[PDB]
Amino acid sequence: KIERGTILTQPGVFGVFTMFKLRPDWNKVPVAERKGAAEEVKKLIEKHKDNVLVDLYLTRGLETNSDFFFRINAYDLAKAQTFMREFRSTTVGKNADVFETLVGVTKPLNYISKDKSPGLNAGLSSATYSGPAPRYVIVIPVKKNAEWWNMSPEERLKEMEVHTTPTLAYLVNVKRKLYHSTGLDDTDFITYFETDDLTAFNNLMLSLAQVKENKFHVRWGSPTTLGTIHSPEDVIKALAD
Amino acid sequence: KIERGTILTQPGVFGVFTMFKLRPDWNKVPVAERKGAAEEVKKLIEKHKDNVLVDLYLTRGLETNSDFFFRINAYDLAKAQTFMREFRSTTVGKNADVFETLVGVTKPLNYISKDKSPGLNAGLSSATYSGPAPRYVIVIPVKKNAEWWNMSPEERLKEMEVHTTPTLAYLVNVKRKLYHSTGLDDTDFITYFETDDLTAFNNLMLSLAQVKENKFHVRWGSPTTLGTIHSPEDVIKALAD
Amino acid sequence: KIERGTILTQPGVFGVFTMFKLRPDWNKVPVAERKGAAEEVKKLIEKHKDNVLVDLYLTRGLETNSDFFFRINAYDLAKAQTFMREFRSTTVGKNADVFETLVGVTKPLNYISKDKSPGLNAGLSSATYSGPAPRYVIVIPVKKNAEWWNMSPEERLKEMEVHTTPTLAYLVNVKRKLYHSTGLDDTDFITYFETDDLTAFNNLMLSLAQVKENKFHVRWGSPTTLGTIHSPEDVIKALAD
Amino acid sequence: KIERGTILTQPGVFGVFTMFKLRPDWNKVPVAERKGAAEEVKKLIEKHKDNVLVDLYLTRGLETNSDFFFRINAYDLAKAQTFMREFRSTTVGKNADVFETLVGVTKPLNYISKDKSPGLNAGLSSATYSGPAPRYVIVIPVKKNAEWWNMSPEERLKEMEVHTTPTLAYLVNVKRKLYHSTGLDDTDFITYFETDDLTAFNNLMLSLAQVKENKFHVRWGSPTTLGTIHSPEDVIKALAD
Amino acid sequence: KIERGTILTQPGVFGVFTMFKLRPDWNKVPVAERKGAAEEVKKLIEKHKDNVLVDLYLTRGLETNSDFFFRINAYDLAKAQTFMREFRSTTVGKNADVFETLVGVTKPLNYISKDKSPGLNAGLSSATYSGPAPRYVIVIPVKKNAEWWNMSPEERLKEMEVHTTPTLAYLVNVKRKLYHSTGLDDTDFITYFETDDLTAFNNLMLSLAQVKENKFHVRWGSPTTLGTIHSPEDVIKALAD
Ligand code: HEM
Ligand code: HEM
Ligand code: HEM
Ligand code: HEM
Ligand code: HEM
Ligand SMILES: O=N[O-]
Ligand SMILES: O=N[O-]
Ligand SMILES: O=N[O-]
Ligand SMILES: O=N[O-]
Ligand SMILES: O=N[O-]
Ligand SMILES: [Ca+2]
Ligand SMILES: [Ca+2]
Ligand SMILES: [Ca+2]
Ligand SMILES: [Ca+2]
Ligand SMILES: [Ca+2]
Repeated sequence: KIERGTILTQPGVFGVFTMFKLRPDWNKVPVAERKGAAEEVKKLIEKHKDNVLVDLYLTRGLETNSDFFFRINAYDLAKAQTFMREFRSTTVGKNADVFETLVGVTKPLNYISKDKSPGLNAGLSSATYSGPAPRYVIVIPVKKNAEWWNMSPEERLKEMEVHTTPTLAYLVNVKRKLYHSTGLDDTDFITYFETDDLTAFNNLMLSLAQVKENKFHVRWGSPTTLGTIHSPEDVIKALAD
Repeated sequence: KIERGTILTQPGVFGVFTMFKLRPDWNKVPVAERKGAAEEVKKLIEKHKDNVLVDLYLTRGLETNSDFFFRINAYDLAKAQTFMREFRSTTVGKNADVFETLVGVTKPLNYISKDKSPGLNAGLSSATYSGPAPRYVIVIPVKKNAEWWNMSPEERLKEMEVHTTPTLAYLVNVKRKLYHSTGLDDTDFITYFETDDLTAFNNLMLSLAQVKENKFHVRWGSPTTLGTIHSPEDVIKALAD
Repeated sequence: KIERGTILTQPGVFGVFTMFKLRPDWNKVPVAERKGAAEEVKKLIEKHKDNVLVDLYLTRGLETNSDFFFRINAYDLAKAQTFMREFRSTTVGKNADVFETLVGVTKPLNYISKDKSPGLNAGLSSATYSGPAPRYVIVIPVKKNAEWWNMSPEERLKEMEVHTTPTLAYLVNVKRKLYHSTGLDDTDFITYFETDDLTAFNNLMLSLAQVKENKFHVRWGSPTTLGTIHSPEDVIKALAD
Repeated sequence: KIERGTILTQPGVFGVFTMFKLRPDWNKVPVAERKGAAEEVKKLIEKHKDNVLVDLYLTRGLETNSDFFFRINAYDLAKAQTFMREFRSTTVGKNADVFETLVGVTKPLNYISKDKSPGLNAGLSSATYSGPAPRYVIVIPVKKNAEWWNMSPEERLKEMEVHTTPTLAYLVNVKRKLYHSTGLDDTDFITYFETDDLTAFNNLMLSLAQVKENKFHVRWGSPTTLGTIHSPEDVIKALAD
Repeated sequence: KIERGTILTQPGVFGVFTMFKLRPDWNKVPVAERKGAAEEVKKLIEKHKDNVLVDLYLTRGLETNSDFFFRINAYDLAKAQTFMREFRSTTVGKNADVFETLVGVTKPLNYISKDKSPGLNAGLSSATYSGPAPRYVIVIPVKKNAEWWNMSPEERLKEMEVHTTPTLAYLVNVKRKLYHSTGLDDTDFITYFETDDLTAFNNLMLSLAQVKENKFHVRWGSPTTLGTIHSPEDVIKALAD
């Protein structure tokens, strides 16, 4: 069994973000098969109720290299693979090419833990998202250079302490999730955000762009994917027409 | 209501620039459907009269990677997405792939404000385009490095006063708009220009090329998109034949 | 005569990794010919029983630029070429495009030999892979800068003693092979790994990212290819439906 | 009214270089339709007699990303666009994709003028190409870094005095033209050469690679395009069979 | 009249390497029109007996961006262009795309000449290949940065003497030819090697990776193309099934 509330909260959970782009011969799939496409994803998601957690986002109209993207969470990478492999046999699956994939895994806190930084940690755990259900999702893969990794844990802590300080306040505004990827894919992290206030999201990044940590990014985006939040079937219904 | 005068002047407005390139199988769409294309787009813009402001520009013949491109203003990002999504269902939308998308948001003045640089700010707001209606649009994404962002807001202000000084002069010549994107897309800024004097515009960029601020750019173009200003139906009427 | 146990163990063995991505018109091959494509690969591999050693891995659903990939080991690169060349004339072969090829050769120990680093040689050669038959494969090309190659062998040795130290604890966890490539292809090394514990593997790579040697990487990934271990016939069966 | 010798000599002239690549489906336009492609171009050039000056060069067999490319000179970038747009409606235009476009504008001398550098300006102005009519063309876009641009006019002049010293000699061999692009496209300059001696031309670039100015180049080719000079109809005749 | 022993030995000789990749619809050419395509290439080469020297190498199975590549040598670049242009009119030619082209020209010795470096120059000319017919070809484009070219010829000579000292030994083992490209394409040099011993050749690159000269390379491969030597008619016969 796989419960949303738990799997998104736990360490050892594999995140698989996959960005698809619809090929032009999709508008030539017969309106009938295309309308029936949504139910098919919905049943596929149900059929794996117990193997993976599925999220699906709409980026068509906001992104060059994707029309929609999935966020799979799984206790087992192989199972996230099997879902995706089966998704690609779907009617929509057979009509979209993959433009991005990011594999990461969840871990315990490395810096702002109860032990190491109790002060900021109390802040982080007891802060609570306010106001409107988030209409937008942002996914940003982030990779830091060899210099970063070769600083001592004390120095890296200091800098993550600096990361946390202006950002804790945006927790009323923005939901966050951090996956780890070094060794597993071509990035060090995958970050995932949901927010209703894009102006606030901009200011949040500017905050972080402005601290020493930013000096070690060799990837911070590329792509920065920002699309819009819906139910799996709605995304597909919107792709259809 | 979305008044062109107001929406282009206020903060918190989203710009979505989208560069499209026609596929070769557009020449094989029946000269009939193709000529009906312009009206279809015109009608679409009318339907969305009240959700977004639409601009369309012709780059075919001047750009490797776009035949035409839209500028969308919205108070709601989701609404820009809806329009664009509906554009790509159109006859022309169906025969063009996306080659670039930039999402950005309008903000208040950060440096050359009434508070921070009163002298320059006055020259700025009391400067006024003179002469022939501009025929040319240039759009330029700009990203600055971590080192810039790690400068003190005092240091960056001084640099931006340096940016404003030799450029005020070109406000009779060149119209400008600034969008902010850090965290929203793969750029710090989206800059937008209308001019009738390209040689002037060349001198303008050289001016800015020669100051310290330039030292921090990691993207300043790529693509630099210069195309030609027309009414939306006219852009589509030119892609017809 | 080619025994798996010997050829994977010996110096002067050529490795050729080739990532394939299936074209969309494979979904349009008659489902009958697609199911028959597995036996075909299986018979070809029997055909070169004595020419090459063949492994094949499933990356569909986990990788943007491959659905599958081969590892060929041969005593003679020409025989590797024939094999690969004959595969591409196979039914699946005719429906996939090559997206990456790494050519490499197996060499004797340059650094952590018994002569040069006795103590760590002992460690490495004594503790053995325990733990479950590995489900995951990882393939990482690595290339170091000219600064590295210009350091004295005495300096590079010290650096590789520092690489070795943290890895010793993953000897029960992770299986490794190293091919050499400088001058034969666009990388210095091809690294190959098999594991069942991806979190462990992530930890390993973090340990490596954090030593001085990481300072010299100009390539360490791109792509980092991670996918799944199965019998060649099973991989092609997996691609069929 | 547009005389070749005038427009190639004057400031304020727009250059539009466009490198085209024929698609496979051109070898399947019937020979007959393909051979009538040459007159269609020839007739388009005569049609635009008074709007633009057209040059066409053969690159097939010599360049990966072009079979041919145009050089258009205009007093009006808008008129370059129109011509280009109309060429792309041509039989040949319908079977080729654009792969590079460079926009630029002619200016007066910045450095080696009569005022600033009288000695060298004399030497430049009073020198004239000798011997066999040039068979080869080379087009090379150049971009210098923020550091170049932040040097003083005095420092930059010294460096261009350095550029000009070893190159004057090659004016007996090589014809040149200098377009300016900063802010108009993704390059600072577009340089244009005609020669019959490629070994000379090679010695010319090495002369230039060897000086300080070459230290600030961030683009200096890419693509370096070398092809062969013919009348416009002769270029389309060649591409036909 | 073009003699292989002579043209490969003389200065002022144009080299034009071109890497081609067969398109998927080549498997749909009726086998036999395919096998008969070798005859066509053979005839084209004899038709150009007097114009160019032709070589053909098989890379299918070992390279991502080529199935085969040509080496053309000519006294007149134009004639190489005609040859190539006429090859692409060929049956195979109509089914392949070009993925790479390098143009360059033979020159007299710059560094290791009797006058400048008398001893090594003697060692060079009086060195003679033993061992089997080479099976392998490698083609490596090399570009050095502005810092190299800004070194005085004294300093560069020293460095080329350093390149040449550990490499002479490999002349019994490996065959080399050096072409010059600065200004003619997007590389400083094209290097061409024929060997039968690939472990040797790896060791040869590492020798050269480890000298100061390597510090100045900005391109040294990309692509490193290693393929398999045969007669022209044999390479096409091979591409056929
Ligand atoms: C505004 C809400 C945010 C908060 C409260 C926040 C807080 C944190 C905290 C507490 C950590 C340390 C976790 C640990 O070590 O266990 C962390 C790490 C990290 N954060 Fe954020 N962050 C926020 C926004 C962002 C944004 C906008 C980004 C940009 C993409 C980002 C990217 C990252 C990355 C890549 C790491 C891992 C750093 C490392 O590997 O050492 N965060 N963040
Ligand atoms: C010639 C007329 C121009 C004038 C009067 C002008 C003025 C200004 C001013 C006053 C600001 C600061 C606004 C603020 O922070 O609130 C600014 C910002 C900016 N300008 Fe311009 N500018 C001009 C042309 C250009 C050009 C040609 C470019 C090149 C694309 C450019 C790029 C930018 C960028 C990227 C910013 C944001 C800088 C930052 O993030 O701190 N401007 N400009
Ligand atoms: C975890 C188990 C590992 C062990 C026991 C191990 C051990 C070693 C040893 C002993 C050598 C020296 C061999 C020689 O000089 O002959 C070596 C070289 C090398 N290793 Fe690993 N390593 C491990 C994991 C990794 C990982 C995760 C990577 C990164 C992908 C890696 C990359 C490399 C590379 C690129 C070289 C060649 C270094 C050079 O050229 O000088 N190893 N390794
Ligand atoms: C031997 C023939 C050449 C001569 C006589 C020559 C001369 C000059 C002169 C006099 C200038 C300054 C013009 C001015 O500032 O008003 C100049 C500028 C320039 N040249 Fe050449 N040049 C030659 C060949 C080349 C070559 C092979 C290149 C390489 C592509 C090149 C690239 C450029 C560029 C990019 C500029 C503008 C520099 C700047 O913006 O400050 N030139 N050349
Ligand atoms: C082992 C056999 C080799 C020998 C005997 C050899 C010898 C030489 C000599 C004598 C020169 C200078 C010739 C002149 O200046 O006119 C030269 C230049 C050069 N070699 Fe080699 N070489 C060998 C292998 C290689 C290899 C493996 C490479 C790697 C790609 C290479 C790359 C180059 C390049 C790029 C140059 C031109 C340097 C420059 O432009 O100034 N050589 N070689
Ligand atoms: O720490 N936010 O991924
Ligand atoms: O700051 N001009 O967008
Ligand atoms: O470094 N083991 O590939
Ligand atoms: O400066 N030669 O274009
Ligand atoms: O110097 N070998 O090309
Ligand atoms: Ca984006
Ligand atoms: Ca290669
Ligand atoms: Ca990957
Ligand atoms: Ca442009
Ligand atoms: Ca070229």
